[PDB]
Parts: sequence; C-alpha cells; structure tokens
Amino acid sequence: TSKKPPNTAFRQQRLKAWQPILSPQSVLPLLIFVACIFTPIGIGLIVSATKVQDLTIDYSHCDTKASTTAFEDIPKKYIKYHFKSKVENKPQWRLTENENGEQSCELQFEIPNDIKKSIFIYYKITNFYQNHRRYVQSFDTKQILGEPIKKDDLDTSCSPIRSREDKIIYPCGLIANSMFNDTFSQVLSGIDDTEDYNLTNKHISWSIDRHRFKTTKYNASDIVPPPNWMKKYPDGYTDENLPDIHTWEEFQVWMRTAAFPKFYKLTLKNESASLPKGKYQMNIELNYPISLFGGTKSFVLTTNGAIGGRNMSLGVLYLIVAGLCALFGIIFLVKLIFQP
Amino acid sequence: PRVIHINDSLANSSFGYSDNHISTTKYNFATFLPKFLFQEFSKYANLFFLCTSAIQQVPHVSPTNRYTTIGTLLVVLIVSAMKECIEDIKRANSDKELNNSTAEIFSEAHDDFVEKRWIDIRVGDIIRVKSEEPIPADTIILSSSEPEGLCYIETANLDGETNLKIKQSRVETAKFIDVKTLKNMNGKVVSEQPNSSLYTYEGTMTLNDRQIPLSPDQMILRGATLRNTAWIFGLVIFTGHETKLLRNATATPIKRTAVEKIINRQIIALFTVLIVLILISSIGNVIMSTADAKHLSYLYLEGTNKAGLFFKDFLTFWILFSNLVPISLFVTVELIKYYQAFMIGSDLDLYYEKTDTPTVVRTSSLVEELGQIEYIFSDKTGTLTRNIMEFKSCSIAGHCYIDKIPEDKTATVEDGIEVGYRKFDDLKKKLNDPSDEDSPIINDFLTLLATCHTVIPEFQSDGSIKYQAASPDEGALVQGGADLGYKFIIRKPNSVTVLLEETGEEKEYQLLNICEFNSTRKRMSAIFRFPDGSIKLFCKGADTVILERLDDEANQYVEATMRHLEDYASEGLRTLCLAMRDISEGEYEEWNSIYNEAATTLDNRAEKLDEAANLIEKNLILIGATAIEDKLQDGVPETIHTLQEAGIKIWVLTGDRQETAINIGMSCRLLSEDMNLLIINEETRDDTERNLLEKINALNEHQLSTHDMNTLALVIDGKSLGFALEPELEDYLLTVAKLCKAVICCRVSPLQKALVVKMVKRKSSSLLLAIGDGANDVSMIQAAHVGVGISGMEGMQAARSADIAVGQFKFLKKLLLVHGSWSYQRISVAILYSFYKNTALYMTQFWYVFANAFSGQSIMESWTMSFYNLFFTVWPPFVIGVFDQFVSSRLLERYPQLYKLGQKGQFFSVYIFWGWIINGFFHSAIVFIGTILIYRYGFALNMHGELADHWSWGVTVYTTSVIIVLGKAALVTNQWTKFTLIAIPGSLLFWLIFFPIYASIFPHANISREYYGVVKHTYGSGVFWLTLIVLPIFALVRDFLWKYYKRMYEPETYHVIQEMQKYN
Ligand SMILES: CCCCC/C=C\C/C=C\C/C=C\C/C=C\CCCC(=O)O[C@H](COC(=O)CCCCCCCCCCCCCCCCC)COP(=O)(O)O[C@@H]1[C@H](O)[C@@H](O)[C@H](OP(=O)(O)O)[C@@H](O)[C@H]1O
Ligand SMILES: *[C@@H]1O[C@H](CO)[C@@H](O[C@@H]2O[C@H](CO)[C@@H](O[C@@H]3O[C@H](CO)[C@@H](O)[C@H](O[C@@H]4O[C@H](CO)[C@@H](O)[C@H](O)[C@@H]4O)[C@@H]3O)[C@H](O)[C@H]2NC(C)=O)[C@H](O)[C@H]1NC(C)=O
Ligand SMILES: *[C@@H]1O[C@H](CO)[C@@H](O[C@@H]2O[C@H](CO)[C@@H](O[C@@H]3O[C@H](CO)[C@@H](O)[C@H](O[C@@H]4O[C@H](CO)[C@@H](O)[C@H](O)[C@@H]4O)[C@@H]3O)[C@H](O)[C@H]2NC(C)=O)[C@H](O)[C@H]1NC(C)=O
Ligand SMILES: *[C@@H]1O[C@H](CO)[C@@H](O[C@@H]2O[C@H](CO)[C@@H](O)[C@H](O)[C@H]2NC(C)=O)[C@H](O)[C@H]1NC(C)=O
Ligand SMILES: [Mg+2]
Repeated sequence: TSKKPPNTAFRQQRLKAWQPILSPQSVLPLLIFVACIFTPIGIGLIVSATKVQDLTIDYSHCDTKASTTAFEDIPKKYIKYHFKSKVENKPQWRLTENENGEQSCELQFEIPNDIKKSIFIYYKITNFYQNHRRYVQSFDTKQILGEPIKKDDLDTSCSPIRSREDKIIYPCGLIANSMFNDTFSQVLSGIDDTEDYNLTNKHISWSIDRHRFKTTKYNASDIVPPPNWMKKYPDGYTDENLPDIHTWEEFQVWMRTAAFPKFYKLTLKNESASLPKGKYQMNIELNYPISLFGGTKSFVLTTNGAIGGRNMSLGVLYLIVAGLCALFGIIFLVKLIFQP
Repeated sequence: PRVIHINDSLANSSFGYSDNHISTTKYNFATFLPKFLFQEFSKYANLFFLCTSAIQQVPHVSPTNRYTTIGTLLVVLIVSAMKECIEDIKRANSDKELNNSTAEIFSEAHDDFVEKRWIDIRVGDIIRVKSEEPIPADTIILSSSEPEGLCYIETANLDGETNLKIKQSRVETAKFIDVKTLKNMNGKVVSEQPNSSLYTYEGTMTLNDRQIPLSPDQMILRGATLRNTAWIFGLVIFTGHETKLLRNATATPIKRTAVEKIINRQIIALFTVLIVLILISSIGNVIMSTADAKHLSYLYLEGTNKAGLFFKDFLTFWILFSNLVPISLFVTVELIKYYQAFMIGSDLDLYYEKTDTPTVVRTSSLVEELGQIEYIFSDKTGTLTRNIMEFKSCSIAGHCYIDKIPEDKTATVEDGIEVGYRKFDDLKKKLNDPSDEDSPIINDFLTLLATCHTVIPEFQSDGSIKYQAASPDEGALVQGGADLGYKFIIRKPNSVTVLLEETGEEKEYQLLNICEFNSTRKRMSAIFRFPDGSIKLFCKGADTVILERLDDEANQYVEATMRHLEDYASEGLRTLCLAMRDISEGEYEEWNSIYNEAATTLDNRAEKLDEAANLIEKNLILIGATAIEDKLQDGVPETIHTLQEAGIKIWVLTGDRQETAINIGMSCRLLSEDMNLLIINEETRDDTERNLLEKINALNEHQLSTHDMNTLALVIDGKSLGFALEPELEDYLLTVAKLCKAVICCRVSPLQKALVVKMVKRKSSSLLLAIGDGANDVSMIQAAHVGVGISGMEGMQAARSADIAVGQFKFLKKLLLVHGSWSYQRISVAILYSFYKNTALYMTQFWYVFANAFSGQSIMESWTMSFYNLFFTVWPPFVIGVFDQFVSSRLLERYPQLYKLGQKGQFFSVYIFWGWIINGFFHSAIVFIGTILIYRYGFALNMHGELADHWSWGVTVYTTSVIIVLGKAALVTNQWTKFTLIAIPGSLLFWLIFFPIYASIFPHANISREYYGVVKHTYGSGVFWLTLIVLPIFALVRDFLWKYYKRMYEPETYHVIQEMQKYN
C-alpha cells in the first residue's frame, strides 16, 4: 500500500457534520422568539427618541424677511420644536445692523420647561456637498501637523487653492477655504427676569483632532490666507495675526467632513447646569451667505439620547422585523393547520 | 518514400528523422506563452480587467494608484500559471517513465547489443526485443528464435482483437540469427510514408545485391507486444510521433467546460448592468454640475465642456464600479477545482489495490463536467473485458454441465428432453463406469479438447505447464480439458501425446493431418491415428456450418444441443460444435491423394486445400457443443445498468469483429434477449442510406411505445460507419441512434472512434465521456469533453493522454454519481455566492451617487475594501466549493435519478444568476437606506455632543455588509463541519478583532490615516452595536422565510432525499 491514499476522516470526505433542517418545530419558535425580543428594544428605542426635546430655527432669509425695528414673528415653516410642554409665545426674530454693514439676526425663542439634561448647540447646513470627491481630500495633512511645508513639497490635493502669488496658503485646500463663519454668540442672553445661560467653546472637536492640529511653524512672511479669508485677515498674515489651529476648535469641527448633504456641526454646549424655563435670545452675526451653496443654514438647540437625538428610524426598524416575523408566524401557522 | 539505411547512424541522421520520445504535456518551452494566454484571455473577466487597467493609464481619472488593478491582474495570472505548470510537470514525469525504459540496441563498434533507453533509438537501428516486453517502434522483423522466422504479436492495444497475429520474417533474411554476423549486411529500406492505416504497409528492402519485397505480414507496430517467442531482430523504421498508431495523437488540448461557458454569459449580464450604472452616474453628473453651477462654487469646478466633462467621469465611474466583476473569483475557481481534483484522487473507493494504482485527475479544470454527462462512449477490449478467456460449459449426450451452478436453474426440470445444469464432477462419474451410454462419447469429447488444437506446449522449472496458443479460445479448451482430467503434454512433430489423469497412464496419438482454421470455413478439422490403429476424425467449428454436414439418422441428441446453443447465446458465450466420425484406411489412402491434389496446386491454396478437406467432412456424428466465456471486469454489468438508470446513453466502440461485440453486449446486459437489433452491414455509400432510410421509415410508421424504445438497439460496421458519418447521411444515422437504447460500433478505426464523438457534440448540446485503454482510443479520449483512461496495466498510453485515469471500469459509477454531482453543485453555488457578495458591498457605492452630487466618492477606505476579497470573505467560497455535500454519498448511489439535476443544468444558468444579483441589489439597499436614516445628520452618537463623520459611518456600512454576506452563506450551506465553523463565523470574528488592531496601529504609520478616531466613535458608540443587530436580520428575513416555504410546500426532488438523510 505504497501509493494508497490515507484512511482518515478528512481525506475520505466523511467528517463529523451536523445537518440543519427548516422544520416547523424550529422555524416557528424562532419567529415568535424574535418578535418577543425586538418589541422591548423597539419600544425602548422609540421612547428614548421621544424623550429628546429640541428646537430648530431656520434663520436663513433673516436678511430680507426680518424686521429691523421690532421683534416680529417668525413664520410657521421655519420653526420646528419638540418639548414636553406647549409653547405660548411662538419665536420671534429681529435684524440688527452695526456700524459697518455687519448684520446680526436676533432670534428670540421660548423654552417652556426646564431641560434638566445637557444642552448642545449646532448649526444645520443643508445642500452642502461636504462629501464630494473633489472636496473630501482637498487639504494637506502636514500643514495641519504644524511643520513649515514648502511650496512644491506641498500636497497636490489642493487643486486651485494651493498657492497664491507664489506664496503658501497655510490652511490649504477647499475644506478650509469654505469654512462656516457665522459667529454664534457664546451666551443665551436671558430676557425678562430669566438669567443668562452661558455656553462654552472648548472641547468641541474630536480628541484626536485636538492632538493632531498643532500651532504652525512658518513665520508670516512666507504665507498668505485663503481667498475667502481675506475679509477676516486683510493685508495678509502678521506674526500676531496668525491663527493657531490647535486652540481653534471651530476649525477642527468643520474640517472633520460629514457623510451627507444635511449635517450638524457642534458649536457650543453647557454640560454643568440646566437651563430654566424662560424667554431667551441668541445673537447670530450673518457672515456666511446661503447663495454660496443654495441651502438653509439653521440654528439647532438639542439634547442627547442613547441613540443621540430625536430619530425614530432605529426603533422603527426594530418594530418592522418584529412585525414581519410575527406576521409570517401566523401565515405559516394557519397553513400548518388548514393546509397540511 | 523514407529511405532508411541499415548500419550507419551517421547516414540516416542527415535526413533528420524524428526521435523516440512521446510527450503528453500540454505545454513546452516553445509554446507556453501563446497557449496559456489564449486560455486565460478567452475568459471574459480577464479581458475586462485588461481594459480596466488600460483605462487607469490615461492621466487624470482616479486618485487611487495606476498599478492597483494590473498588479492584481498579474497576481491572478501568476496563480493560474503555477497551477498549469504543476500539472504539466506531472505529465512530463509520466512521460519519463516511458522514454527511460530499457531497449537493447546494436552497436557497430561493440559488435554486440548494448542496453540503452527508449529515447536513444533512432531510425535505422537494429534492436532486439525480448520475450514478453512491448515493441519500441515500428520495426520490420529480420529473424527470431523460431526455426522458420515467425513470431506472435498481440495487438490488443492497436486494436481490440484478442487473437495473436502470425508475423513471419522473410526467408531471404532469416539467416541472421547470431549477433556477431549482423555487421556484414548493407542496404537500404525504401519505406512508405507515415500513415494511420494499421493493416497496410508497403516497402522494398534491398539487401547486398537485390531487392526483397515487404508487406504487413512482417510489419510490427509500436503498440504491439511480442509473445511466445524468445527474441526477434527488428529494424526501426518509424519512431516517436511518426508511428502508425500515435501519429494523430497531439498535445493535450484546451478543454472548456459548460459551467465555464455559462460564466462568459453571466459576465456579459454583469457588464451590461455595469454600463447602465456608469451611464446613469455620468449623465447625472453632467446634469447636476451644469444646472446647479451657481450652488456649487465652493468646489471651484472647472467646467470645460459638456462633452469633455462627460467623457472624463465616464472613466472615473468605470474605475469606481469595476469591482462589481470580482477578480478574486477567478483564483478561487482555479484553486477550488484544483483542490477538488486532489480530493477525488484521494478516495479509497476509487483505488485499485490489486495493481496499486489510485485514480488521478490530471486536468483539474474538468471536475465539474462529470456532474452533467449525457453519453458514455466506451471501448470493449480491456475496458469492459479482462482479455482472459475460460472454458465455461459443455453440453454432450443431450446433457449440459458447469462447475459453478447458479441456483436460478439448478433444478433440471426434466421437460422431456433434459435441459438444466449438472456439475463437472457428475461428468467424470458418467465417464468412469463403462455401463453408461455416454462414456464412449464423453472421452471422445474429452480427447477432442486436448488433441484437435494447434497449441505448442512448454514446460517450466516448477512443472506447471504453460500453453502457447495462437488463439485464446483454443488455449482455454486445452486448459478446460486439463482440469477435467485429460492433461495435454509434450508435442513432438507429427504425433500428439496426452496425459490421462483418470487412469494415470500416459497415452500418445499419431497426428495424421490437420486442416487450418479459415474464417470462410469457421471450422477446424483434424484426422488422427490412435493406439488402436483406427482412424477417427475430429472437427470443431461453429454451429452454422457443421450442422449442415451431419448424418441425422446416426446421432440422436441434435435437438437438445441446438436448444443448448440457444441459452448459451442468451448469455453471450462463444460457442463451437464438436463432431466426429470413424473413417477407414481405404478411403483415407485416396483422401491422402486428395491432400496430394492440394500438394500439386501451390498456385491455388485458399480454394484448393480447404474444400479438398471438406470432401471428407461430408458426414459426421455430433458429440456436442462447448461454451467459452470472455471474462468481463468486476462490476461491469452493475454499472452498465446503474448508469442507464441515470439517463446516460452508453455506446460501445471497438476494434473487434462484429459477432464478438454482440456476445459481449448480451453478457453485460447492454443488449437483452427480447430486443430488436437493427444491424447495418453494408458495403457501398448508398446502401448505407437505403438501410438507414428503411429503418427510419419503419420507426415513424408505427407509434412508439414506452417499452418499444427500450427494446431497440443499433449495430454498425466500421465500413458502414465510414459512410454514415458523411455530411449527407449524418442525420439519418443520428436520428435512429437517438431512438435505440444502446449503440454498438464494430471494426472501428482509431480515427473513427474520434469522428463519432466529434459528430455527437457538434449536433447536440450534450456532454460526452470517453473511456478506454490502449493507444487505439487516444484520439477518442482527446476528442471528448471528459476523457477517462484505464491505468495499472501495460501499454497504458490512454492513461497518460487522458484527463482522468482510473483503476478499472466500475469506478465510473462513483466518479459520476457521487463525485460528479457533488462537484457540480459545489462549483455552481460557490460561483454564484462570489458574484453575490461582491454586489452586496460594491452597490452601496452606487446608491451613494445620489447623496454626494454624483461625484463618485467611496464610503470605505481603499485598503479596507481590498481586504474584503482577500481576508474576510475568501473562506466561505472555499468551504462551499470543497466541503459541501448537499446530499450524501450512500443516497446518491441508491437513487441514480438525482443525476438529472446536473444533467439538465438545474443549479447554474443565467436565470438563477439574476436572482443572486437582485438579492445583492436588495441587500445593498437595506444597508444603505437603513444607515442613512440612523446616521441622520451624523447625529447618532452619545459622546459629549460629538458627531459621526464620513468614516465613522462607512465602517457601519462595511461591517453590516459583512454580517449579511456571511449570514447568507450560513443559509446556503447544507452541512456544518469543523471547517465551516471556522470559515463563516470565524471570518466575522476575524474582522471584529482585526479592526481595533488595524486602525490603532496603521494610522500611526501613515497608512489609512482616515481611521484616527473611528474606533472610539464606532466601537465605543451604542448605535453601532444596534445597527449590527437589526439591519442584517432585516435583510435575511426574506432568504430565511423562502427557504422554509420552498422545502415544505413546494419542494424539488432532492429536498425530499435530504429529508430522508436527516430523519432516517
Ligand atoms: C440597474 C440595471 C439592472 C437592471 C436589472 C433588472 C432586471 C434583470 C433582468 C432580468 C431578471 C430575470 C429574472 C429575475 C426574477 C427572478 C429571479 C429568478 C428566481 C431565483 O431563483 O432567484 C432567487 C432570488 O430571489 C429573488 O428574486 C430576490 C427577491 C428580492 C428582490 C427585491 C427587489 C430588489 C430591487 C432592488 C432594490 C433597489 C431599491 C432602490 C433603492 C435606491 C436607493 C436610493 C434565488 O434566491 P432564493 O432564496 O429563492 O434561493 C432558493 C432558496 O433559498 C433555497 O431554499 C433553495 O435551495 P436549498 O433549499 O437547497 O437551500 C432553492 O430554491 C434556491 O433557489
Ligand atoms: C453652565 O451653567 C451656568 C450657565 O448659567 C454657568 O454658571 C453661571 O454663570 C456665571 C459663571 O460662573 C455665574 O455668574 C458669575 O459668578 C462668578 C463667581 O464668582 C462672579 O464672579 C460673577 O460676577 C461678575 O461677572 C461678570 C460677568 O458676568 C464679570 O464681568 C465681573 O467682573 C464679575 O466677576 C458672576 O456672578 C453664575 O452664577 C453661574 N450660575 C450657576 C447656577 O452656576 C456655567 O459656568 C456654565 N458652564 C459652562 C459654560 O461650562
Ligand atoms: C465669511 O465667509 C464667507 C464665505 O466663505 C465670505 O464671503 C466671501 O468673501 C470673499 C472675500 O471677502 C469674497 O470674495 C470677493 O470676490 C469679489 C468678486 O465678487 C472680489 O472683488 C474679491 O476678490 C478680489 O480678488 C482680487 C484678485 O482677483 C484681489 O485684488 C483681492 O484680493 C480681492 O480679494 C473678494 O475676494 C466672496 O465673494 C464672499 N462670498 C462668497 C459667497 O464666497 C466672507 O468674507 C466671510 N466673512 C468673514 C467676516 O470672515
Ligand atoms: C457668563 O455670562 C455673562 C453674561 O454675558 C458674561 O459676561 C459678559 O462678559 C463680557 C466679557 O468682557 C462682557 O463684555 C459683557 O458685558 C458681559 N455681560 C454682562 C451682562 O455683564 C460672562 O463673561 C460669562 N462667563 C464666562 C466665564 O464667559
Ligand atoms: Mg481497449
């Protein structure tokens, strides 16, 4: 038996195997068991998404629709609010102009209940293609780290925003050039006997973004701001004009690009104390025009949940599978009796 | 004319004739490149990635590397090259076993025969091949150890004929007996050209002074074998691939399967799906970046033209969507088919322990063609028969005798005349006592077995005498007389001595004259002189010739033997009738002059001698009849019957004569006794038409019954088949061949064995298998879809040239029913799963073009997408393709009707292929739409107000698309071994531990830098472990509820056999 193959279980294709069958003793107790565990998770994740209470004010078209002299009422389509109570006074805006052409929208909403959990402030941008293939990679990851990268040693993903007049644009590319620059005021100013509610601007971004984004190492003689930054930095950069992107949390939040054309970006939060009920005001200076992208910039005042907001779409999907498996556990049971 | 000098190896080398090597390799060093590339670039996916990599070479298409597709295209071309180099080395090793065999060649300098190798033989050498070793080349015999110069070759490899051929030397050259006098002969041999007509040679050997003629009576071909002669002297005239038999054999051709032909039609299905999705995204890009050019100024788009932009993103959406066609499929179709052929040749039920040869699959690319076999084109001698004859039955004095009586008719029914079976012991008991009537007839029978023949006996040192018979039936008659008691011993000239073990005394018989065997006579007559001084005539021959020449008034048992000739032919045994008569000297003294009448006519001998002998066989007394069986191999009738239950039509193509092919078919039950054979034996072109027309007129004349189809058979001569394969009569022959249950072709040439198999695959869309042994059916094996050879015996030139080489014929049952139908369901399901799982990931790249303004941005990092078809979804195709048994081995052989699942094509077509894509489109839409609703604004997290970005969401798309395509495989599999439990749930557990290791170590090394905070924001989030639960179960609830409804309320025929397997 020199050339005879071995008599083992592997070579003779007789391995210890188990054969599943889809008997009604196995499939039908599975669908009843799936339905009785996907309903406590389905109702448990809809209650957690109902418990989130927020407020959204679309402050686009504050430039033309609002009143300069007095607080007038915001239309029905711009407000979307969810609260444990009812509101009595619907939200109001006002336009306020300063000494040189700089308007600030003054939203004046009402919070009908003490929101005992942590408050976060976002801005919702719609119809902004943060996930474009030309847009997602258009920066330079070495300038973010802080080292003085030279002009031809710089990245080529900055396709038109690489260098201006043979000088190095320091925040390079498209993601930094198109940064959102409506400055939300850092306090919810209380009106008529309610106290002010202070918000903070620190620890907004990811913790890996606060470690990678470091202060730059060029002196300002070599560099120049991006084209849409010239109104903020006229006459180029100086040594005291230089922005450190290590402490600039709004730069790190915007550069973390989003997946979808409707996205939030965190701007302000307070996690120490709760805001009591009352009439509040948020001053928003309007630098970023919506004609650039063609969507609706908005002001969102949210709370967090276990799934992170008022989104029913996870607890509903736990109820569709619990409804489908408990429907076909009935269709296949009346066929088991009346059609054997 | 091939002018061949006799005694100078430098002179014939100036002609530059062929060498002696025989290579059955597919490639060599001179054509490995234009032949391996042709069989790789006839697959349509390898043509697709060649024009995908040619699109990555124009400059500004896609920021992924220019050498990421053509790098993997060389990787899939290296793996498929090393497999076809591994197999072609194994074919070259088996050719080294033939060219390195020993062959004694003459030397002019040494003046004696030197031992050398087969490959050293040149045209013109004088060789000396010994007793029972095969002939090295096409040699003309010069001398032999026999006195006149004759020898006996066996041509069971170049034909199917079982008798021995009388090859004699010329008497003008048989005087060169001694090895020392071989140097003094000079001259040339004007030979013919290489042919393939075996029985015809024409040459002219001129010796020192004048020419001698040549003829096929002194032509010995390469596939022959010397027998019953000590040595011969031959002159090699054709060698290597220039012989008569191996001239039309070629290298192993490219053989594409029917599964592989469907994949080239599933690629075209997938390619016109591909052109649609590229055309949608490239029209939607040129519409959106023109109509919304005022709301996309933050991207700083160039906006060259509408034509130049459309022709640019037509290629960037080609490169993004090129991963629908998997490149990892065509390595795991070559490695599964190579690892299936290793498991076929590792089975002990296909191992032949007697000659120690296991089955080998030399061509691993055809292991799924064994699952759908419509026809089997067998061979007879060596394939179906053992080439061993044996004396089986005798019937004398109206009785009938065998040793091994079967219990179906052991009871002699005594229906008037005795019909039945009695033992050979009772034959000797009615021989011993003289009071019985049959005992003067029984010994007269039993001396005719041991004296009437022309066998030349020889003794050995052990004392066991070996008989040298020119025909194997006569040799079995002598051995049949020997174990009955009448042993045949020493034969001197003109007397025959017989040793009688009944009395113990050694007799002797004076042989007076024997008349030779003739196919026109089909008799053999032998007059003898006895110790009595009395003259008796012994005569053996067929029943159709001597039964006309009897005295029916003298003998009284003729009616019993003719019915005894009827049940012998119902078992396919070869028969001969035995007759005798006492004659006197006075008629013999004149009949000696009648023999001297034939001594006067040397000019006429075929006509004169034989009917001068028939002057004295005008009247005889019948002794009885004999029955010699041609032994079949083990399990031959049980696999002819079982393979016909599976719907496989079994043809038999042989080189034998017609009457012994019918006798074989009656014994393996290929032909029954209640069957209507349609014999077509014609000699002209139009009489083959007229015979074919009247058969096919008389078949549609009557309504075909459901049992009249199974009582119809066809028998073709090799001369009628040479006319019926012409393009005019090609269809009448094929329409009658489709009606009859079994076809038998006789006297068929080695090329006509191939022209039949070519004629069936041209006209029918069916798959054909050809099994044979010997080099007369190498062309039959190379022209079939699967070619099986018989190994373990000498002259195994068909076991080398084949794709599969088995031990014996009965291994064709398990190789087709069990290992074929497994290896069709395995490769068809593992291919459709590999097309599916590439769709269920790379279609989320298409539903994303509506949410990123038709830019083509990917949602996973390109390193992690490359790990999909390399790490986490490679093993569930391998376990399905190598270890999946959809129905057991003992139930595949109990129900041969389950072979019609693969035979129709019920597991692999384009229509089943569309359901694995539409399930892949459906599964990808659940992943996409399920995750853009959960990750609504990036606001699915609970970590201090921080959000989920692009890359923290595309990990949720990637991971959920892994649990689905691994959850689909866990419904597809039929059995769960330990190798399944590490492939389906061990690839998921591989990815869940690979990702917090990869994304925490590799971004620090500037590799996939997108993953900096992804592990904290995917794995640390509670919404990731909730999207991973419900979203697979959403997508796999339709595949699970249809699997229950299909097997319970609408089952196929194998779903019931699987339930028999589980519960019985
Ligand atoms: C864009 C260009 C492309 C255009 C292409 C269009 C058309 C193609 C042209 C012709 C198609 C031709 C025919 C298609 C029609 C039918 C396909 C043939 C039917 C077919 O065998 O396949 C089936 C797929 O079942 C669906 O059908 C799958 C049902 C799910 C379909 C749901 C519809 C999906 C639509 C896409 C959604 C997109 C939404 C858009 C979202 C946009 C987002 C912005 C196969 O799975 P199967 O579970 O039954 O397999 C069974 C069964 O699982 C098993 O128990 C049995 O074996 P065993 O017992 O031994 O194990 C055995 O019976 C086995 O076959
Ligand atoms: C989340 O919760 C609170 C939001 O209302 C906020 O704490 C309240 O706001 C301030 C911040 O501490 C407190 O008012 C000041 O308290 C300090 C304590 O000594 C006083 O010095 C200070 O007096 C004056 O403040 C002027 C500015 O308003 C300044 O110009 C003067 O020089 C002088 O210092 C105020 O009286 C208030 O009592 C806090 N209330 C409660 C209930 O905590 C949290 O800081 C906030 N957390 C965040 C944003 O991280
Ligand atoms: C907040 O963010 C806003 C959007 O990112 C930004 O608005 C853009 O600001 C830039 C610069 O102020 C505007 O660009 C101007 O374009 C006009 C054409 O209409 C030009 O006259 C001018 O470019 C000039 O370029 C010359 C060379 O060709 C050169 O002599 C000068 O350097 C000069 O820059 C302006 O640059 C742009 O139109 C604004 N709108 C949009 C929709 O992009 C706000 O400025 C920014 N505000 C703050 C306070 O940060
Ligand atoms: C808490 O809120 C108060 C109310 O706005 C902040 O007080 C302001 O501080 C700025 C800084 O100079 C002054 O210009 C304003 O006039 C102050 N407002 C009032 C009403 O006094 C205070 O700074 C906040 N606390 C922190 C730590 O920022
Ligand atoms: Mg044969």
